[PDB]
Amino acid sequence: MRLREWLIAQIDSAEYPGLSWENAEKSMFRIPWKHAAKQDYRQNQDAALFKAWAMYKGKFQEGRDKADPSTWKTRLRCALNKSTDFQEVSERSQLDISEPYKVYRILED
DNA sequence: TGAAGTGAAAGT
DNA sequence: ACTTTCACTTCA
Repeated sequence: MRLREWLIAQIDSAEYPGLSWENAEKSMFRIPWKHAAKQDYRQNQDAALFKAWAMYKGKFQEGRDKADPSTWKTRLRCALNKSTDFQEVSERSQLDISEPYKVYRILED
């Protein structure tokens, strides 16, 4: 699975709290984006999606690899921003709240 | 304060 | 088809 299909599956699964569809037609989604220095940040919940992508691509096995959620986060961020399959919609990305999240559009084709 | 984050560019 | 690295900035 490429990143677009993989993330579609992760959003649909509802297994990551706050990683969910922004609108009814499922063209837009929210991705939780909590700053890791915050009190209430928990890696097991807040870094789990980034972790999953790293493991899905073989870029982290618990054992060979230092577990660095900051490098998991940047990897997904750079992947999202570089691919023509996605577009960040900063207008509805709400980063000032308690469960802050970014919004992305998924481009079809 | 030092950790965590970033876009841009260089990278495989 | 994404990934890694840089200087520099932003965060709590």
